[PDB]
Amino acid sequence: QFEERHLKFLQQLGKGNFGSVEMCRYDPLQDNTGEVVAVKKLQHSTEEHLRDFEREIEILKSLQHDNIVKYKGVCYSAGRRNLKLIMEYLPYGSLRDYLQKHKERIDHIKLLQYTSQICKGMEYLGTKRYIHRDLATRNILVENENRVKIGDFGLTKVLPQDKEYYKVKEPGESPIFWYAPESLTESKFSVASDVWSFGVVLYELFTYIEKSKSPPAEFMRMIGNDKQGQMIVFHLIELLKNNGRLPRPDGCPDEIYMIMTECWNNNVNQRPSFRDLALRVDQIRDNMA
Ligand SMILES: C=CCCn1cc(-c2nc(Nc3ccc(C4CCNCC4)cc3)nc3[nH]ccc23)cn1
Repeated sequence: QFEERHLKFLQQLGKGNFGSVEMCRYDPLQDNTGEVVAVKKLQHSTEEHLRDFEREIEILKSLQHDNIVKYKGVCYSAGRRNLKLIMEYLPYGSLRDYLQKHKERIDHIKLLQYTSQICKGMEYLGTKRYIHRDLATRNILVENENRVKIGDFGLTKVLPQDKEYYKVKEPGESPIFWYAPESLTESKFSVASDVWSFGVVLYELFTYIEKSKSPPAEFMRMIGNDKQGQMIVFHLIELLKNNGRLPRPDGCPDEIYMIMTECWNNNVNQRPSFRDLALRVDQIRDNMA
């Protein structure tokens, strides 16, 4: 629906897995009246990354939720080359950068509002049997001060109709400090592994994205910064199996930290559901108000 000749590049917004996102104005009338949009592209169009990108486009197009970034259309050139995903532009950027900049004027009640919106969006994904596999504050976008949206689905997979997990091992670098143990050991991804990752997102929010408090920084210090290459994931696996966890962030209440630790259960089946997470968060949020 979007013609490439009317997409005017403005600036780069971010770079994720196998591609980037650009700020563009779609100005078909060429009179500077078109809306600003976000455009995702692949940095190199391999036929494996292309079909993964086409599956990502179909996944986002089928999601309609207040806390999921809105799909707008597609755009390609020469026949069907240079596929581009057109999304709504969210003016405040990623939640990670937003929280780090406004940390002094974002209180705990506001964090729980973001936490509850992420949970409702994740529950919506579960009803479609989608596994996000990449939940992190860098992948959450801020529409305004009162609303956030899950903003990237490059690693999202559809569950098989006969199983409740999806096995996959991507060649490259994986966000192992957000990964559930069964994802590190067996490459199994499920709703329960998304719940593990959500607990790390909750940890991120209450550290206010502080320098030395990031999950990679805390985990690499616990296993020792001595560890090299593949012995990092080996020592991370052993640390989690012995119930080594991220510490409680400064100023985080006990009831909020216990939600994280309950999300960080080695027993896959004992982790809470996203509906129960939204319930406990909402009731805590109401008690504070
Ligand atoms: C989710 C992470 C995957 C990759 N990714 C996607 C995005 C993204 N960003 C935005 N808006 C935006 C982003 C950064 C800034 C900053 C602020 C300070 N000055 C420079 C610009 C301002 C607005 N809208 C979007 N729609 C759909 C995606 C998307 C970013 N990274």
